[PDB]
Amino acid sequence: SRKESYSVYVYKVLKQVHPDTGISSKAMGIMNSFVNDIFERIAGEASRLAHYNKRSTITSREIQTAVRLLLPGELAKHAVSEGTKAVTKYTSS
Amino acid sequence: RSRKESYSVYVYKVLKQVHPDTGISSKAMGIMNSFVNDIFERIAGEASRLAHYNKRSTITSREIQTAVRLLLPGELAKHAVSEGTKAVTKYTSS
Amino acid sequence: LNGGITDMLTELANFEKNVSQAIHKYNAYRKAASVIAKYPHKIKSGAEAKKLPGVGTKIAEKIDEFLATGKLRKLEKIRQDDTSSSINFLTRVSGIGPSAARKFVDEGIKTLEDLRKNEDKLNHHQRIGLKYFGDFEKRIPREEMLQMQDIVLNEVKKVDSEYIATVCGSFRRGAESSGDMDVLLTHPSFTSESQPKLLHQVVEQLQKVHFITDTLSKGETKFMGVCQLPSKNDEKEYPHRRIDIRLIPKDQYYCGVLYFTGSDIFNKNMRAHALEKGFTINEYTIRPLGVTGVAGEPLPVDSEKDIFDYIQWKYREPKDRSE
Amino acid sequence: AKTRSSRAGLQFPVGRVHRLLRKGNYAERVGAGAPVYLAAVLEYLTAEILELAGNAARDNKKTRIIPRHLQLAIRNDEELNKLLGKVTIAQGGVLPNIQAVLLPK
Amino acid sequence: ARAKAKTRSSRAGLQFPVGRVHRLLRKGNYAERVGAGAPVYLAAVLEYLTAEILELAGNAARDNKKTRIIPRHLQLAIRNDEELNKLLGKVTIAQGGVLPNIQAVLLPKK
Amino acid sequence: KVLRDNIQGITKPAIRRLARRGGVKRISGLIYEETRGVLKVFLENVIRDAVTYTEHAKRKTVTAMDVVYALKRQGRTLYGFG
Amino acid sequence: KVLRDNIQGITKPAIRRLARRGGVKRISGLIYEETRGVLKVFLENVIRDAVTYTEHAKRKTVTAMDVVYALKRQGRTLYGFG
Amino acid sequence: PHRYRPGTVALREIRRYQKSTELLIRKLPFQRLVREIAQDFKTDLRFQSSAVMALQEASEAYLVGLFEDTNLAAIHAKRVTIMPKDIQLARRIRGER
Amino acid sequence: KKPHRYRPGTVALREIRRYQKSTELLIRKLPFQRLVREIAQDFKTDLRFQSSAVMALQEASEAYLVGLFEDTNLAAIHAKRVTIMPKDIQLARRIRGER
DNA sequence: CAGGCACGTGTCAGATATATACATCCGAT
DNA sequence: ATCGGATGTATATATCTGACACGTGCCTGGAGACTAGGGAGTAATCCCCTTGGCGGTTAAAACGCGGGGGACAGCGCGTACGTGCGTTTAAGCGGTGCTAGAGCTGTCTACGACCAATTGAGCGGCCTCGGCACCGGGATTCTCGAT
DNA sequence: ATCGAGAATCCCGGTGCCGAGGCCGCTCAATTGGTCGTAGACAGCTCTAGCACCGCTTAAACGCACGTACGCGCTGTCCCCCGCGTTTTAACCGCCAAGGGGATTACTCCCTAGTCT
Repeated sequence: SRKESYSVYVYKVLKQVHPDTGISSKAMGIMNSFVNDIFERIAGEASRLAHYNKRSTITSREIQTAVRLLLPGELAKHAVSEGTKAVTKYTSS
Repeated sequence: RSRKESYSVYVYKVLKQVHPDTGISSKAMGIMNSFVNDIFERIAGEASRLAHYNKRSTITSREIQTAVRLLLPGELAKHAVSEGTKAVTKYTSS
Repeated sequence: LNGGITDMLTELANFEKNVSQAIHKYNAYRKAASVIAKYPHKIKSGAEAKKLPGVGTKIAEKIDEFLATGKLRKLEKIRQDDTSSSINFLTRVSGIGPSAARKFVDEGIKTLEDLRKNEDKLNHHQRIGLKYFGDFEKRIPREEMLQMQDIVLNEVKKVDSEYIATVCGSFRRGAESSGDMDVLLTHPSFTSESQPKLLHQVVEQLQKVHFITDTLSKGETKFMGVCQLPSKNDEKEYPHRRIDIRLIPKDQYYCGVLYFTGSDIFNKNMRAHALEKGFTINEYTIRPLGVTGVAGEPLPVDSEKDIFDYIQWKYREPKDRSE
Repeated sequence: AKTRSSRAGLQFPVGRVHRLLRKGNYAERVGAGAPVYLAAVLEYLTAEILELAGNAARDNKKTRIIPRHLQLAIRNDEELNKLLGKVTIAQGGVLPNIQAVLLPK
Repeated sequence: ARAKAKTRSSRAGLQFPVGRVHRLLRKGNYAERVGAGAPVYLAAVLEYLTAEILELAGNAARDNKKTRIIPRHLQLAIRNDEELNKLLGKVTIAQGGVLPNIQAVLLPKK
Repeated sequence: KVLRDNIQGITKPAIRRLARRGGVKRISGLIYEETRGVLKVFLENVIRDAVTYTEHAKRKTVTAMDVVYALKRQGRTLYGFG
Repeated sequence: KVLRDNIQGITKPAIRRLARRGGVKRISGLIYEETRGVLKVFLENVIRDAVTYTEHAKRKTVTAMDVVYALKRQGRTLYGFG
Repeated sequence: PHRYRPGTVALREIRRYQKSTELLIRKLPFQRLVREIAQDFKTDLRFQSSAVMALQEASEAYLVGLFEDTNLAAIHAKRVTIMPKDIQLARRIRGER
Repeated sequence: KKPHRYRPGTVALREIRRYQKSTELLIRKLPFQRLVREIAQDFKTDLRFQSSAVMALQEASEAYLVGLFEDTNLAAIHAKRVTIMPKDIQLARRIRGER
């Protein structure tokens, strides 16, 4: 069937950073698994936050708090800053 | 008034069922409540994950039994599976 | 004295039956409608109606809104809903209920034109119900029902003189009209501990004289079909009526006649009287009740008067069995 | 019987576990056989924990379960210690254990 | 009506699919309703993490005189960094190997 | 009140009693500073998550449930508090 | 069939190579039985969970996805496959 | 002048503190330390008493486990006196470093 | 002398560098596959294994054993010793929480 | 959707835990 | 052998608990018999992927043996850490007083679920040549007994 | 305390190879445009408990005295594991069958929804 993968997006990001590098199939699969694992961790933590705070919706606040609570230190700071920038750009239309 | 939720009466009934002549303190009541909540959360989370894994959209006794088998170690898992199957059979037989 | 209040509540109960598929609301709503319809007063406030049993918070708030505004916003919305109205109109057809109407509306079948154009999607019972939609909804005058009772009794006696046939229900209670026929039959050779073709002979005989026009289902215990009185070669033909014939053992026949005679309130009162007199009465027979509630061997039944004497209660004519 | 718990012969509330299974958004549909099985499992686990605590409570001429008794019951058993190896209970203390090397000559 | 359709990721200036992330969030049974700002934030976070790890992997591959990232380079990039190592402490990379680390005592004393 | 030093409030006899409960016999003189350091780093690790949980709820009081949840997030599940 | 006495297939040079990748200088002669025992325990623990996973699905072939899931259950989180 | 041999009083207090369940840490200094550590993340915070108590119990459990592992390492090192290298080894093996 | 014999210890660091630089399996395929099949035979009879599942088990087992050996070496260095012993693995497993 | 009643919460007499005096009992110097 | 902490025993606080009183939101709620569809069980076949058997090559495992460097036991020492005692000081208990913010409730309103309708991005299939694996030899570098 | 000899490794170059990357033809999930029900953002209240302060009380903490035992360094014994050479051996690759497991259909058969007294 039509199995879904982040392969094209990982390749696009790779050409956005290192224009003259390649990537093998095993490395691409490892990147896909890493993306899936991080997504599962962040989504589960956000869902737990929503249930814990008696809320029924997960919003940018829940995702931002989950990112600040999972990612360590300066990585979390950069992720929060760039996520806020992306949300502002999207809501600016 | 905020009606708080606990399993105190059921734990007390279970204690009287197996140990008729003893009592239990409030701190132990809170510990039992936390333990029951934690085990329920663990089993329910494992069952929901298994349901998503097997592409299903319904949680029945099969997922709960498999989650009990995965979580609880050998002897406890076997006894819990036996108790659950007996309870399900008795419930459906009525 | 609640014609406006009761009528608007009637269609409300249907939606949880045919659309929402929730019996737990439909039964409550119809019980509330029945108890309000019997109350001989103008209803002014919902809190006043809360005194009557079976009326709760939701019914009170809704009747208050109906008295304030003359309608219900939920009811008005659900009236203009094409899907819900189509489902209700389909469920008006016999054999079509919640699942059938839901599926038909899902596949675009919403009107009787679609039912007539989609004969292949209907079984025998659904096709029979579609053919006689108008005829089945008509009421039966008592004189026509007397005529067809005489015809049925004549044919059943023609099959065998030992047969006993009783037309129970509102007709037996003496009501001027009824919506269907409940025919109860027994045979001396057929008891609880005793032929599968006894009903077949009667069905074939009634089909031979062209009284029964259609067959919905025919088994060894009960038969459901359509019958129609013949016209006298010059008048308009009588509308088709659905007739139900049930075969009962001899030791259960009189109890079945009592159960199917009615009314429902009368049957409930008789069951309560039996329970307080240490007996249990059902559709089949009557059992004595022990001190611990264990039912014993069923008592022999040979007449309705015997059943009344069992529970130490005076025999009541079916005309007096309103409640 | 009227309530669902008495029909299955359990002490834990089946309907309450059912309500939590809806509220806990574990799946959009939960079958009716899941809550009774989960209630039976929870009741059996609680019964084992309480029986082991009483077998440890009784010993010290005390007829009232204390968090110390719960800690002793969990740590002394092998199966329950593996089940709850990463759980610390308040006022639980530790098992009495002194290494043979530190013992006097 | 029916203006020129544009992907919401293009609106947010991201390479990762915000729509697919939104669909996965809705179908993952995390909450019964999902806000509009969650998918873009999550996609931005995922894009940042992938960009960081891919930059480190590319640097390691360039230091290894290769122009094609292999799992060994990913393992080197993950374990060499401090925050990424703690973020991914409990993960084993297939065909990743082990970073060269010899204890000072085991070195030839001479 | 801006507090300057309180890690010295975890006195030497307290560390000695904790070690005795742990099961040791003799304690060296350099155990105390290392124990204070590991206690401080563990307390910061728990408190950061607890304060984040409190801030997400738009509250200014750190309840016991936030601390319990933060401890559960690190695998150190705590019973008897909620 | 009936495979029996096969833990010996993990040869001593294989254990030596694994230890050298670990980074040890010299290896005692009694370590191989202990290493085989802990390997057998870990393999049994993972395989039991994998077999339980491949039984709920009502299937007779153990896929790599079930192995990855069983590893993730006890905190291994194997990347690569799947 | 009856002076006990060095170790016997330790073998006494070890049993005393293993059969007990008290806090063993003074509550006010621990509360002050918790407040000082928490004020570095967000100024002007207030704590529930149960929160401070739960923190104290969790910290006590962590430190008791750490000392158990430290004693194990020290006995493995053919000693009975724990030294900070034992604590560092236990923390590194446990995965905290 | 007549042969060129390396001193004991250099032939360790040589190929320590090799086996830390390279990323092969270091365990033979068929013996491990047979061991996995024999272990799984105890639980359920007549079970088929995909090749990818066996490879995943091999990778996970090798990573776990490498980590355990690293911890064992650390414990040995702590014990003022360069030879690892079974008691060192026992101590490492006890500290890690597996025993 | 609706009553029946099973829990939740609050009260108070009181079994049970705890602390405080004296008489044995066992490990050290 | 005798003297300080563990034991036991009797008694007197004291205290936290389990049986009632009452309020309040969950929850469990017509059965039966005659008709159909429909999942389940069996039976029967098509891919086909993993299993099993036979045979040939050879890299890897097994075995023997000579050391030599490390595991380990014993001795001596010195100073760091234990136990004990007098003195201080700060936790702890118990009040008093204040108010910041947790908790609850009413109210709209902006926001997300949901459904036709549309269409462009991503996935499956199919090339193809270039980074990379491998081989070969020469140059470079690491290690070891010898002087 | 280096030096020549022996061995391990690096570098450079040549050669073949198979999958990384690109292109084409789709499919169906992402996107638009609306409607509609309700979660919660936001004010307003109570009133709980968290905080601040003060005054005994005494038990824990601290500083010092002093003894001794254990961590550590040193020395000597011996033993067993490592490095290397020789001898199996089954790991691995190649081929075949092959056979039931997954994937469909064919038929039937009891379970159950509907449906209507």
